[PDB]
Amino acid sequence: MEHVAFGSEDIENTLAKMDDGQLDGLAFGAIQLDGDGNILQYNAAEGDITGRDPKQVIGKNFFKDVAPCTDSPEFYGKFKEGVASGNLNTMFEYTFDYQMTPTKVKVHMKKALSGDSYWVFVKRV
Ligand SMILES: *C(=O)/C=C\c1ccc(O)cc1
Repeated sequence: MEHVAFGSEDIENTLAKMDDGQLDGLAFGAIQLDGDGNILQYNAAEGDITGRDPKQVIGKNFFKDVAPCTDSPEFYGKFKEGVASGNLNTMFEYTFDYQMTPTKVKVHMKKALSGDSYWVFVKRV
């Protein structure tokens, strides 16, 4: 396992060194989005959480296609406020209920080290 803790204050530095193969080693789910909500990386442990297979969701829009539960002021609203501000660091609980058994999760959204990319981290609660 790659040793990184969910909610780590420097998680965006640690993950900056990580390819898709190492993202899959994470103890929690991890999705990289660009400013428009497009999935750039999506890890296996999120796959286990949501049941989505990863190679298939890369390049789809998270807010519009993949995850519609998140299209609301409480998820997507925050994400968009953050994109436009150029800074994002928020944690909250949420339920995923699209085409799946309702699963409660802790979400952490953080701006990445690189310019126009954002992390979504996810873990069971
Ligand atoms: C709720 O948002 C529904 C589904 C879903 C699918 C994949 C991921 O990563 C999160 C949520």
